[PDB]
Amino acid sequence: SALGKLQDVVNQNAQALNTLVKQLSSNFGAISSVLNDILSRLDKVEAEVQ
Amino acid sequence: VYAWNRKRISNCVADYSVLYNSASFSTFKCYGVSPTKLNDLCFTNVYAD
Amino acid sequence: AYTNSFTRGVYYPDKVFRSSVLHS
Amino acid sequence: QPTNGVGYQPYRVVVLSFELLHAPATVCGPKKSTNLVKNKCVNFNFNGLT
Ligand SMILES: *[C@@H]1O[C@H](CO)[C@@H](O)[C@H](O)[C@H]1NC(C)=O
Repeated sequence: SALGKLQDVVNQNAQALNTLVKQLSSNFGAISSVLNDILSRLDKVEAEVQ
Repeated sequence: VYAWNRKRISNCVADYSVLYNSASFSTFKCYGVSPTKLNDLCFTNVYAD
Repeated sequence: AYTNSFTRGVYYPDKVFRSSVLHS
Repeated sequence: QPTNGVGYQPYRVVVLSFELLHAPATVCGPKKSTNLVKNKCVNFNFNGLT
């Protein structure tokens, strides 16, 4: 319980990387968050908008 | 159209170019997919309404 | 008559393997 | 009546509704399968998952 200052710095860096990785699964308004779905389902003109 | 027929399609292989290469069709709009890619895909179910 | 369900009636929500994880 | 103008003539309509779920496939395109190459770095496609 005394070393909470060092564990807090580890926890903040871990939460920042876990937030960065979870945001890969977000759609942002595209057809899928999986870039390979878009490229396997759509042609150049329609894919590039997604 | 008030009582449309849903023909379920499953457990089979489909060449969609048999459809989209035919001049018999007046329109062939697709949403979320392109006709060119349909021969590269697979689906859990297909419903022909 | 009635009875308490406790924790019961959980099921696998999708046909996806997941392990050593908490999923919402 | 067969003498109607084009917008008032009958048209046959089909909607091919597609679904791929968090599940197996049952409908597929005409594409050839091939042998499984383990341990190498390989490009792959399983049921349309590129
Ligand atoms: C819920 O079930 C218990 C056990 O039978 C009973 O005592 C209680 O009155 C019930 N309450 C409601 C709102 O059904």
